[PDB]
Parts: sequence; C-alpha cells; structure tokens
Amino acid sequence: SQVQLVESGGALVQPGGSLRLSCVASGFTFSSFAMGWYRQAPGKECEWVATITITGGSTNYADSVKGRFTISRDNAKNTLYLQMNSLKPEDTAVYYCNPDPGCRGGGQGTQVTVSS
Amino acid sequence: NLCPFGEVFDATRFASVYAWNRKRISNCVADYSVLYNSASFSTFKCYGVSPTKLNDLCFTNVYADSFVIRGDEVRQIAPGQTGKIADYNYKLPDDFTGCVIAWNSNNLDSKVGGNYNYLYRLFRKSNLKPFERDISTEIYQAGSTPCNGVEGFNCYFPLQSYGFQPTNGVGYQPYRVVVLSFELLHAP
Amino acid sequence: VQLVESGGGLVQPGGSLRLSCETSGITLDYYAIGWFLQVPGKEREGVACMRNWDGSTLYAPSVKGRFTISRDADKEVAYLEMNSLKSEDTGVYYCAAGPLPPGHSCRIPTPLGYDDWGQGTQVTVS
Repeated sequence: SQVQLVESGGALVQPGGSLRLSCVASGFTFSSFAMGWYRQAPGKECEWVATITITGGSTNYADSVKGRFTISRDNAKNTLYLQMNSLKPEDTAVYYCNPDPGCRGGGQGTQVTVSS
Repeated sequence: NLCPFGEVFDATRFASVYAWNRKRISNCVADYSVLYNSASFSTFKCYGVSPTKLNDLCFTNVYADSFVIRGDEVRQIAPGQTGKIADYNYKLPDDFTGCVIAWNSNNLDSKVGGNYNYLYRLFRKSNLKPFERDISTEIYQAGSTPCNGVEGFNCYFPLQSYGFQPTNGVGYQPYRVVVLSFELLHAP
Repeated sequence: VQLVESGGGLVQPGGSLRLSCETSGITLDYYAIGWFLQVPGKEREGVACMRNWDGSTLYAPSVKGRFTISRDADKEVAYLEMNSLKSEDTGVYYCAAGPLPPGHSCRIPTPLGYDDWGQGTQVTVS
C-alpha cells in the first residue's frame, strides 16, 4: 500500500458559505499523478466531484458543482485543494481525495455539513 | 506515421481483466502531451518516469494493455499491490516503468439489470507472475474433495461477473484502464 | 441496496428459528442470495445459497436437511428456516447478495462474490 491521504478543512457551514479542503498525500510521486475529489452522503453512495491533471493545466467538475467548486494542486507541498463556494445543503458529505477512483483510497476524509 | 494510441483508447469493446488485451507500439513517435493534459482521465499514474519528459526519451518495447475493472480495483493496477486483480488477473512488476490511465465508463459498460459481459477471476491456486494472463475456466477446488467438473460446495466457477449497473457507487462502477509499459531493455 | 435482518436471539438445543432478509434495491437480473455463519475467530462460512431466476439451492454438509432457504410471495424477503439447532450453530448470521453469471452455481462456503451484506443477527443456541 504505502499510500497515505489526509483530508481536512471541513466544518459546519450555513448555505452560501465557503470552504477550502486540503489533501496532503504521501507514499507516491505526487507530481506524476492525476488527482480527484470524491464525496459520499451518509445515506447515498460515493460519487465523483472533480478531477485535476498531472500538471494542473486542465480540470473537470461534476455538473452539480460546476461553477461553485475549484480544484487546484501544489506539487511543492504534495497538497490537493478544493475551493467550495456558494455551499448548498446538497453538498453535505464526507469528502475524499484519491489518485484512484472512489472513497476507499485509504484516507479518513473530511466532514462537510451544510445545514443551518 | 505516429503511434496508434487512438485505436486503444477509443475502442468500442473492451476486454475483461482476466483476458486482458495487449498491443505492441513501436517504430513511431508519440505525442504523450495530448494524453496527460486531458482531464477526461480521472486516474493518470506514471511510475519510474517523468510524464513531462516522455517525448525526450526513447524505449525498446512499449506495450499498451487495456481492460475493465471496478473503481475500487484501479488501486491494484500499480507496482507492488495485492488483491484479486493484482494476484489473479493482472500483475505489474515492482520495477515497472510506465503510466496507468483509467476513466469512468459507466455510460458505456453498465445497463439496467446488470452488464455481465465483463468478468474477473476470483479464485486461483497461486498468484500470477508479472504480465501473466490466465483464461482457464476449470472449477476451483476450495476444499479437499475433488470437484470432477461439478460446481457446488467448495467447487466454484473461478470467474465472477461485475454486474455493472448505472445506480452503483463509483467504487462499483466500471472503469476502463490502459497501461502503457515503457521498457528500456537491450534491443534496437 | 440494503439488507435488513431480523429473527435472531436465544434458542434451545433442538428448537426452531426463522431469519428474514429484506431484499430491497436488488435490481440485478441474475444474482445469488447466501446465508453465512460468523463464528468468533473463524472464517465466515456460508451455509445456504440460492439464485434468483431458478430458485436452485445449495447447502453446507453441516446444515443439510436442517436448514432451508427460500424467498417471499412478492419476492421481497429472503428467509432461512433453522431446525434442530445444535450448539455448533451459534454465531452471527449475515445474509448477502451478489451478481452471479447466468447458467452457473452460487457459492456457499466462501463469502467472495457477494457485494451487499446485512448487519448480521446473533443466534445463540443454549
């Protein structure tokens, strides 16, 4: 395995609020990998959020988050970011980052609650 | 003129992982920058080589393998991994040099009620060696009593169907994988 | 796809029991339904086994003739009848489901091949 992913930055926010999630990765050459964000509602299934390329030159976003979310990377820090603006209650989930698909990448994830 | 990577990625039909396909890529100059700059690939892992320096390098043997697995199994397609895919279906060596490309193919390989065209080997007497391929369908004997070609208790058909459905989670959704091997042996 | 189980508890040596398994969300065309005995410190071992399109069953030698797996009239609940309960039947009983290639047998003693699992129900024979 050796892969370790630490997500953080989530909190309880009102609708319309903003949040920025970080994902510090280790155990693999972060600068040679594509990265993706994934989330799972407590009663629903894991779903794809966003994707960033190896160089960060291009990105891709799920339709439900396009325009509100932004994904970025900092290879000098082995960190992947997710800027979540205009938070909606539908964004309530545990968020995972993973060079592979899905929420079982090995990281605990970060909790994001948009209730209030 | 250039390398025919398009026929690998853009193939209509994909193989099951247990019967994974492979094409030789040789005597051509490739434009890898058009591949690792595309955000359509949610997984683009390169090992033992810098992705931005692929065009500054020449290799002896370059192979392109393709198959379909579930989202939670793409992790196993990597050097030094374990699991049903890494052990009984498709094994990469520890000194592997190349890139692993995977993208979600839910809208192509799923259907209501389950797509059963894709299978993977769930049982085998031993793990595969790197780049080995097993396509046998012998009844697997779990217990001590022989099976004699009859499925039953401790006597399994070795291949498991994915049953891809669109309502599945991404971990259980289909993903098409392309593994570009860059081998620098002793050959022209 | 969720599998809710019910019917466990404490029972007498030689008593009866019937376990339920709400097969809601199962939208596959060809799949298996299995019951598994989880003993502390042991591998999870399947005892019962059936496929949907056929109803063809398969049982473990330790429970052959004593246990019986079936479905419901509306085909929404899977049952496991448990007769002549020995002490060696004590443990957690999970019901599970998974895709099964058409024209093939379901697998009992192994848990592999089953994607969805119930929360498990304890059955103590004392």
